[PDB]
Amino acid sequence: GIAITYLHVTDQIMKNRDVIRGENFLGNGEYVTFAGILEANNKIYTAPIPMGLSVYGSAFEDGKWVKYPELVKTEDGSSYEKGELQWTQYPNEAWVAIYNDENFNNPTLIRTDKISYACGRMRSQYYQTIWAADNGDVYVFSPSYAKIMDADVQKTNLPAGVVRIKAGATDFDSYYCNLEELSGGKSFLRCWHITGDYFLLQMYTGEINSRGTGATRMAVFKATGNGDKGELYYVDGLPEPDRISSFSGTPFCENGVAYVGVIPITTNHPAIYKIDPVTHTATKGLTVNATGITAIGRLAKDSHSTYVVSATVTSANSTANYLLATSTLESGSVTPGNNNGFETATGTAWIFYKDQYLYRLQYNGVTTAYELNTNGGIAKRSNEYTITRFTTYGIFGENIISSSAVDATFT
Repeated sequence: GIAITYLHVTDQIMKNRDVIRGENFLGNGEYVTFAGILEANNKIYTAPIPMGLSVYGSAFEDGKWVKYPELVKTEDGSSYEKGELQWTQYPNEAWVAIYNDENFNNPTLIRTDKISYACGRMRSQYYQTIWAADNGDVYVFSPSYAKIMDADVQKTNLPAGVVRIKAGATDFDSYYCNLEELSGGKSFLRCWHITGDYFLLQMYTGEINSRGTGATRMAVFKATGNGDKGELYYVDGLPEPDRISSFSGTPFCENGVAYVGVIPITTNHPAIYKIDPVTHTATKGLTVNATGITAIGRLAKDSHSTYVVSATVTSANSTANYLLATSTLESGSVTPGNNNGFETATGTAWIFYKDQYLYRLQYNGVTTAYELNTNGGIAKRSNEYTITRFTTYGIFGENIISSSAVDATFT
């Protein structure tokens, strides 16, 4: 099944939705994992990523759903159980579920056969690759991660691509762009929206792989460019790919540009680069004297406002996190210890709710949230929450929403 957890930002109350049946979510017996929770056109868009057949799914009605019997596991051994069929049997399609509100009732399920499933993958993580333009059009990106499946029958033959759901529509239109062709042969680990119809793509430099290696380049994608066919320019001004260790997972977008955390290979300090989608150019800005960058955003209260950069500090015997205030992302440096810091425990994920709150999502382990006081200083909200492991998260209305696939057990 699929579990949904709500974190109300005004009332500071957590709620768990009744579990949604994941079995046979798409009509083929397979169960799904939600990837992305996207607010657009007063609706929730998610990509139900197929996971294969459960022990129940494969046995149901004498193998009704089993297309490839040879893939059903014959014993236990991302482990697996006897009777499971790992990964989808239908890799040459993508589904999108559209919900009217945060209750997750009566989805509108639509399918396209032009792309594989819409999510990025790195080991156990799922990356959101469904995003909305400023006009409400929803673009569904697929990197075709299924290319690297061991069994040929589970590999997709579709190149990395993108389709579109126009604002206020309940099905896909005629739009299609081959992103592997547009990039010159490379796929992307994940993607983000910058502004208008511009999108930011973190590209592989080699082949798609489960460990996310070689995703050390960035490209800007204009969806309606070249007569509604797509247009792409690789970003210039970033460090050379062999010098980049990682990018921060969530860019901060403002004034039509995107700010991205870049962590070099090791003195070399992380820094925030501004990416202008019009010029496809990157300029080095704020230096972060820490191990890594885990969040970038703004917090404001009354007359005060400031950029907040969550910075990780990892030593040989400990790891820590600091919320660092700064007036600019384009110049200077921030250092933990210059009074402007607010120490916090490391978090699984970080997300800003507008400029009001910064939520530190942590499972197992407690989840916390932060804001700005009437003096302009970072402060911790009163209520903490214990949430279950999640594979995706997002915001709809006044609710931060987390989602995960769960197993039904009897004890």
